[PDB]
Amino acid sequence: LKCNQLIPPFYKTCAAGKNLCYKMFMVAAPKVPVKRGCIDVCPKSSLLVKYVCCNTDRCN
Repeated sequence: LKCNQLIPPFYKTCAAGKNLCYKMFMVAAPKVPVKRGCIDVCPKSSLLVKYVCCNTDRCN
């Protein structure tokens, strides 16, 4: 799996174990992403942090 990330080259091949891509948002600023990359499990969202995860190359 390959996921998009904020730092160049803007994408990265996930190590074994990480089969999900994710994007993290901070409330009162959804338009702007805070973190993007590979992950093992989709973190639970809260009132202050939101997570969106997908499982195909560069889907995040």
